[PDB]
Amino acid sequence: TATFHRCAKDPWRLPGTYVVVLKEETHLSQSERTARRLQAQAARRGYLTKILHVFHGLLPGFLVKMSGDLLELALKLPHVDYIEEDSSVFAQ
Ligand SMILES: [Hg+2]
Ligand SMILES: [Hg+2]
Repeated sequence: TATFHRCAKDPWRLPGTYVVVLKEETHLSQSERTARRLQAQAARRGYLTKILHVFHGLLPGFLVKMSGDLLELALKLPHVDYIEEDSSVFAQ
């Protein structure tokens, strides 16, 4: 059962873009199909989405530009481990 996480430092959050992390052994083909499934389920509900990147090689999953309203839908997708809202990093 998948969980959601966002930056506790509220000025550092970047809402509207989410990293969907799939379970460790998920294959690239499964990541892409999950991403397209999200987009189709979203479109059915009247929501625009953009898949910005599909990850494989370290962590399986994808980066999606979408409204936060779709988060409970996305957490119910096959293979989902967790979802993290994007946030800022800074030169030290
Ligand atoms: Hg953060
Ligand atoms: Hg964060």
